[PDB]
Amino acid sequence: NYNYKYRYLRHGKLRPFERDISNVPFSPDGKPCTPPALNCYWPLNDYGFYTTTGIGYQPYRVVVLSFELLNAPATVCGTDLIKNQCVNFNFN
Amino acid sequence: STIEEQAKTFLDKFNHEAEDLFYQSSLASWNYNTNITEENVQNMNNAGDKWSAFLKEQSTLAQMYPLQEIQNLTVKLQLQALQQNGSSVLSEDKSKRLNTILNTMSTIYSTGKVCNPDNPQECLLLEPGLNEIMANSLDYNERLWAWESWRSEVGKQLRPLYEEYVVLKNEMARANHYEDYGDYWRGDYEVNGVDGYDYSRGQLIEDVEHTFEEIKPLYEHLHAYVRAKLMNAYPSYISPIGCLPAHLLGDMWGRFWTNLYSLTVPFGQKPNIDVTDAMVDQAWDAQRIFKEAEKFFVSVGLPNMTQGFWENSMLTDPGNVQKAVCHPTAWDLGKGDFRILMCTKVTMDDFLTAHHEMGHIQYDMAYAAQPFLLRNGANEGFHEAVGEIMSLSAATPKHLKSIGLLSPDFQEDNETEINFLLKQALTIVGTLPFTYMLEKWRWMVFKGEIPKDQWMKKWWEMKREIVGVVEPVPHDETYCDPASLFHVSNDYSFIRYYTRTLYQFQFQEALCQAAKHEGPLHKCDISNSTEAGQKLFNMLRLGKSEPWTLALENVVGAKNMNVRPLLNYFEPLFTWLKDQNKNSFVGWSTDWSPYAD
Repeated sequence: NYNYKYRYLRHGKLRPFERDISNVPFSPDGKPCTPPALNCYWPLNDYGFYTTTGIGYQPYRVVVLSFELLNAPATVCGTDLIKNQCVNFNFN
Repeated sequence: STIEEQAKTFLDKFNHEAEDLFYQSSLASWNYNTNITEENVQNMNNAGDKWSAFLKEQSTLAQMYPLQEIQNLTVKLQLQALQQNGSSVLSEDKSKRLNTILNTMSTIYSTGKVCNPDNPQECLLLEPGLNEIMANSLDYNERLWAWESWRSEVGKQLRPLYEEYVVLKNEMARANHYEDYGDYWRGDYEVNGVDGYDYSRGQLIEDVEHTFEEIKPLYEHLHAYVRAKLMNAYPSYISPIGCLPAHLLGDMWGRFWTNLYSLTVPFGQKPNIDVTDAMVDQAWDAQRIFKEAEKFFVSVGLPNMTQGFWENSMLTDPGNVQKAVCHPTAWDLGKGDFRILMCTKVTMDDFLTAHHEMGHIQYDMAYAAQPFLLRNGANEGFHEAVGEIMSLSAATPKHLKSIGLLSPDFQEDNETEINFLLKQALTIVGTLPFTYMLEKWRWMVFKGEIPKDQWMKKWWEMKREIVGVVEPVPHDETYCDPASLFHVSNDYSFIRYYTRTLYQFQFQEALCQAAKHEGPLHKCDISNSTEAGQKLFNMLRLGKSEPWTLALENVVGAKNMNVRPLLNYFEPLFTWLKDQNKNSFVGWSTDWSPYAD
């Protein structure tokens, strides 16, 4: 099952949530070569996920849930019935 | 920029491409040797040739990089691995001829068989049939018949193959800047540019002789003892002053003599240390054997196995239609898939072999922390020695005490001590002159010190000189007694197990060093001692990250191969041997022959 790959070739790390995509051929000195050239390789290659892989190479789907902090008010999820009394509040 | 950064990029590409392809090749060869069919052996050389040509493809893509540019020893020893052309460098007919002779020997050794002379339907191959008669028959004529027949049927037919093989393979070794093919063998142990951790190719010859002089007295008395007991087991056949006949050696040639034990036992009325009867009678299976081996690994301080291990291995024989080969090996497939190929019977030999192959898998998982070209042995000696450690400690009576066999009020007299130690000593002592003689013979042949018409004459002269074994019937040069064996025609290095036998007791004393064992090495158990397995795991996590002498210092603190721990393992038994052989003949004569009697 080789329909999932990765990049090990890039001119540096990533900025916050810069989603690198690029299908531009890598070479470590600029220089867009033409594969199978010398030291101008392919950045994206396989994983090698088999079910016959044991614990070691299990494919894990990872969900990252960015819980942003009150740039706008309450959207994610957060009947008190009191009349004729002085109590504390919060509404929607 | 510089060449070494793009060399890092190249090695990144080569590893993350090569691991998956070698995993496919090793799965294909695995599901051939576990599912023997045409499609599976054609899978064995589909991704197998796709790996073998990929070695030369990335060799030429790596031999662009000049060797004398490298500062990091990691990518240095990596480039020495890729830039090794291997057996691909000959004139174009000779490479395919060499591959043809290799696979031709590999076929006709394995499918060649001997037959009863008066009835040509009673035929037996090597395994089974002939390995059982040389180990269990008590007949002169039967053992001598199988002896003559296995050298006459296939050995004559393997003689011209090895005859062309020596010229072709010495030519290939001279094509890869080595002296002969023995020099190509010793170049695996050879290391370059380590400054205090160097190791030359002639140093292996010097060290093997330097410890074989330290094996000669022990082998002298043990050979005298087993010669006396083979006289007593086979009357009117064996001279007191002569050597041993080569058919009475427990096997076909003389590698393992432990099947003499039922006739070479010291004290036959004390309870035998072999727990085979305790295993069959108390009803454990092969899975209990391997699980108890794994729990021994947890006891010595090492973690558990992978899921591919207990899920996708074939630890046993299936018998019928899904048939498998039964030789216990530890295949290193990668991707966390490290397996033990074995047909495990309810057997203490299979128990120690379970510890052994799981020792190999433990060393595999220990060098798994590398990238793939450092995911191997440092040398050709560490893998098998780390195997035999767990078996040798697992052979000890303190191990069998704490497993659940060997009912716990067992006696520890000098009687069963000498019994167990001599049982071990048949194997451990008798494998050494056979190894030194076989590798010295093949080194002489590959150099050309032995002529083309004197392989068989000087073969028996070295059998008499080193191992002290004569032929009961002679051989001309039509026969070939080395090439009719598994190690000579199938191209296996054989001095690696000699180095194993040295590193075995070295690592055994270093693991009984921190375990605080009370008596000598032979009663020592590394189970329940985490420091022993951790001390083997500090050297074990290297792999080919370093040359082997640095890791040898990382077990014991030394640079060279030594047998002083084997002296500490055998020396009370050795004095017992000397006291029992004061009334047996001291030495062997190279004139005796059962045909010349």
